[PDB]
Amino acid sequence: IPLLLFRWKPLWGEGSLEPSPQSQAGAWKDTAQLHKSEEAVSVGQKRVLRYYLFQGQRYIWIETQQAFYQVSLLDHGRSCDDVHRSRHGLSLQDQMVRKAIYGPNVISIPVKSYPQLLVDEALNPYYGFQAFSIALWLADHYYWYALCIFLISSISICLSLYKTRKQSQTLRDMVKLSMRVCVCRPGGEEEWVDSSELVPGDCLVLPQEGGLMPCDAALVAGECMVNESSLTGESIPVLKTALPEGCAETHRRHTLFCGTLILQARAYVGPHVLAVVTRTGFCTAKGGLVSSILHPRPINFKFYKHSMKFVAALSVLALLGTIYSIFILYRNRVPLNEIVIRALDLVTVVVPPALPAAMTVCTLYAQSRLRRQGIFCIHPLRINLGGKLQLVCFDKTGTLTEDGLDVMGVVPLKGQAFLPLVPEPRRLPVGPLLRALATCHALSRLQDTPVGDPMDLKMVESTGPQLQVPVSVLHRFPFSSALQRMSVVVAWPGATQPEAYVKGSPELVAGLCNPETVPTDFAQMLQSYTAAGYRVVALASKPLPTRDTVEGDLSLLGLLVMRNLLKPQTTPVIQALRRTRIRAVMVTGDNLQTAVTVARGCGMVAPQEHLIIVHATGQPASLEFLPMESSRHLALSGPTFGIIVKHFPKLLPKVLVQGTVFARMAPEQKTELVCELQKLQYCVGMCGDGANDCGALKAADVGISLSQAEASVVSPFTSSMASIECVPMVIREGRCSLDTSFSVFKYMALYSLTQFISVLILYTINTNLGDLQFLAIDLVITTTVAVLMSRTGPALVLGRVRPPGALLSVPVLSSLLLQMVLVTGVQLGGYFLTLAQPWFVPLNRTVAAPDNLPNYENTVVFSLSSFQYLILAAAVSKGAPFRRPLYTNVPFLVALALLSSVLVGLVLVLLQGPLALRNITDTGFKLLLLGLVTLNFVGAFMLESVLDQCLPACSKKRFKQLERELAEQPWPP
Repeated sequence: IPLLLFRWKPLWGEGSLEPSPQSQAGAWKDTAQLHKSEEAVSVGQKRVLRYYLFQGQRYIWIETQQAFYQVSLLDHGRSCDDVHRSRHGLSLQDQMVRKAIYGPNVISIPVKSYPQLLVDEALNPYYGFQAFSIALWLADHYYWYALCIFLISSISICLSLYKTRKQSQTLRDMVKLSMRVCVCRPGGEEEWVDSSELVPGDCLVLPQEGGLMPCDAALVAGECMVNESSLTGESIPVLKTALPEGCAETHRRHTLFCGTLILQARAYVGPHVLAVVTRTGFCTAKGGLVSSILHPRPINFKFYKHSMKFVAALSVLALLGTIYSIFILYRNRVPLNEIVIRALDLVTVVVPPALPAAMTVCTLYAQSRLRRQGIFCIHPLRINLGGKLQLVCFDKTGTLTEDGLDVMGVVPLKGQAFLPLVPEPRRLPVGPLLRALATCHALSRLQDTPVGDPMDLKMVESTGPQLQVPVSVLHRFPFSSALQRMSVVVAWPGATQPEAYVKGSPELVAGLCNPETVPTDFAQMLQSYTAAGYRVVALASKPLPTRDTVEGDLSLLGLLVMRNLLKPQTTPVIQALRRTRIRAVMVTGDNLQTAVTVARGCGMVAPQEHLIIVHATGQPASLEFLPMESSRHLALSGPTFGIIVKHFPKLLPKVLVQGTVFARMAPEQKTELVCELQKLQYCVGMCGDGANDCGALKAADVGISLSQAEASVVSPFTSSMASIECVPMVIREGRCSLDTSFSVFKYMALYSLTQFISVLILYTINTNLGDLQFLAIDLVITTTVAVLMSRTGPALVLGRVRPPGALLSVPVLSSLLLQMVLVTGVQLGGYFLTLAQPWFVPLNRTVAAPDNLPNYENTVVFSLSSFQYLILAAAVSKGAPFRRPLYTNVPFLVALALLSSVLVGLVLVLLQGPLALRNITDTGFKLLLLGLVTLNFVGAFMLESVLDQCLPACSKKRFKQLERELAEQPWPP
C-alpha cells in the first residue's frame, strides 16, 4: 500500500480535494460533489451490497449491472393493485433479506461522547494557535498568564460543547418512537416484532385502542382517524379511507404517516384493519424533515464576507507591529536569544482568546430571549437573518385570518320579502328554518367532539340546541363533492308529517327549487355576498307524507352567511410592517375575490392605493390587465402565475416587484415564488400554518410556523402564539443580535489593539507588562464585560433603518482608528507626564524585562489601560436605533461599577505585592491620573456621538434598481 502518508502528515483541511489525492487511487472511493468525502461499504449478507450513507440514505450502487442508487424510491413506480397483493406478510426468511437493502427503520442520532466530541472541537487552527501560546509564554518561567489563556480557552470549548449537546438532545427527543408493533406473518400469525425490524413490503395491523404510528403505511383495508398535529400542526382529526384498486405523494387520504397519532381505527369490513409499509426511517415524512435539520442548507448571511481583509490587516499590524519590536529591542543590546520570543509574544496579544467565547455566548442569549416570548428556534445562526428581511410572505387562513369559517347570521325569506341579516342567529323563533340548521350535518357524536365537515359543526353552537326535539331519522343523501348538497329527513314529536331538509349552494339549489318561490332579486343577493368575501349557502324544505323525490320542487326558505374574520392582532401588525418599509405579500390558495377584500382590511392594499388584477390567458396572448376601482400593486392568480413564468420571462421581474396579492396559488407553486424573489436579491420571510406551506417554509430565509409547542415542520421558528405578532418579534430580535455581534467584535479588536500598544510602548525602555497584570486584564476585565455585554435585549418599536450588515465597512474602520488615536495619545500623555516629575527616577534597564522591575513606567501604563478597557466597552455598546440603552442591563452595570471601583482603588490608596505595581506614588499625582481618564471617558462618548452623525457625499440589490425604474415610470400602461 505505502499509504503511510500519515507519517508525512505528522508534521502539520484547507484543500481537502488536494489532500485526497494522497490517500488513494471500484470500492471505498466517492466524490459526492460537495467536499467529496463519503467512504463506506459493508459487502455483507452474501451479496455485493454497497452500503454508503451520504446523509443517511443507503445508495445501493457499486456498479451499473446489479446495483442502482436511491433506496428511497427504487420501487416508486408501483401500481395500486400491487399493494393489495402484498396483503399477506413477507416470509420470515425473506424478512431478514430486505433489512440489508433498507435501513433498520430507526431515524438515529449518534451519541458523540465526550472524548469523541472534545477532539472534534479542539482540532482547528484557532485553538492550536493558543496551545502554541501556552508553551510560548511558559518559556518565561511559571506564568499566571499561561494559565488564564488555558482557563478562558476551556470556556471557549465548554460553551461549544454545551450548544452542541443541547441541540442534539432536542433532535433525539422528537424521534423517539419506542413501541412494540403487531404485524402479520406469511401464514396466519402475529409474532409481535419490534418496530426496528420493519421493512417495506410488510403488512401492519393497527391497534384499535391507542398508539402513534410505526411508519408511513398505505391504508390498504379499513377506516382510520388520525391526529396530524405532529407532522403539520393541523390538529383536527383527519379521516383516512381504504386505498382503492387501480402515487404515495398524491394519495394523502390513504397514508398513515410516521409520527401522526391514530385514534379510532374501526374495521367495518373484517375482524381488523390492514396496512402496507411504504417507507422507513430516514426516507419518510418526519424522517425527511429531520434529515433537513441535521444537514441544513447553507444560510445566506455572509458574516465577514470579505475573508481576506481582516486577515491582511492582521498581517500588517502584526508585521509592521513586530518589526518595530525588532527595531527597538535590537537597539537595546539584547543577546538575540529572546528577541525572537519577545516578538512572538507581541503576536500572541493581537489574537484574543475570548473571541470565540463571546461570539458563542452572544447567540445563547438570543435563543434565551426568544424562548421567553414563545418563538422556539433550533438553528442558532438563522437569528441574524431576521434583521435582514426586506420582504415577508404570508399565508391567509389560520395565519392572519381565522382558522375556520365563522357564521354571521341568517337572511330569511318569508314570502320573497328579503328580511335582512340578523346579527345573532339565536333570536329567530322555531320553525322550518330554525329546525333546518341543526339537523343536516354529517358529523358524529363520538368522544364528546363533533367530528366531520368543518363548516357545519360551526353552525351547531350558532344557536345551540340539544344534540343526540328533532331526532336523526335518516340521511337521504350524503354530502358529496359531485352533487354538492346533502338532504336530511327529520321528525319530531308533535308533527303531522316529516319534513325534508337540504342545504347547498345558492345558485344550483334555487335552479331546482320552485321558480314561483325563488324571487327575481336572487342574482344580486348572490352578487352582494360573493364580491365582499362572504361564503353563502342556501337551504330548502318540503314536507313528506328512497329516490331524489327528497330533492325536488323545493321552497326557498333563507340564506346562511359565513365569513372569515381577521384576527384582532392582524391589522396593527401589517400596518407596522408598511410603516417600517418592509414589503408585505400575501400568498394564498383561496379565492381571488376573497383575497382582495381581506387585503384591503388588514392593510396590504391601503385605501387610495390602486391595484390591478392581471388575469393572463392560457393561450400565449397578452396580459389583459384588468383594473379595479374601489404606490401601485398587482393582484395575481394561480394559473396566471404559470403563464408569466413560462411564456414571458422578460416581464417576470416587473410583476414580482409590485405584485402583492397572490391568490389560488398551488402548494407546489408557493415554493418558486420564494425562489424567484431570492433571485431578485430580496431576503424573503414566510409566516405560515399548515401542510400547504411545507415547501415554501424551507425555501425561505426566515420561515415561521404558528400555534405548535415544539415541532419540526418549520424552518425554524415555530412559535406558539397563533398570531402574526411574532413576525415583528423576529425582525426586532434579529436586529439586536446583528449589531450586538458587531459590538462584541469591535470591542475585541479594540482591546487587542490597546494591549498591543501597551506592550509596544513598554518594549521600548525594556519594561514589559507584568504577570498578574496580563492576567487581570484579560480575565477579569475583558471577559466579564464581554460575556455580560450581550444581555441587553431588543427594542420596543421597529424602525426604517436596517442594520449595516457588513462588518468591515467605512463607519467601523474609522471609529476604530479614531478611538485608537484617543487611546495612544493618553498613554503617551501619561508616560510623558511622569517623566517631568521631581520624584521620578528611571528603571534599572540592564537586568531583564520580566525579572526585577516593579517600576514607575508600568504603573502608569497599567492604570490608564485598565480603565481604557472598561471605557471602551461601554462606548461600543450603544442601543439607540436597535438594541436598548445599556442601563437596563443590570448585571452589566454592576460589572462596570465594581470593576471600576477596584481599579480606582488601586490608583488612590493592597494588591501591591501581587501585580507588582510601584509601592507608593507619594504626592498628589494620583488625583490627575484620574483627570486624563475622565477626558478619555468624556472624549469617547463625545466621539461616537459625532462620528455616527456623518454623511459622506460621494441600489445594490436587483429589486431596488427595478424599483427606481418603476418610480420613474409605472410599468403598467
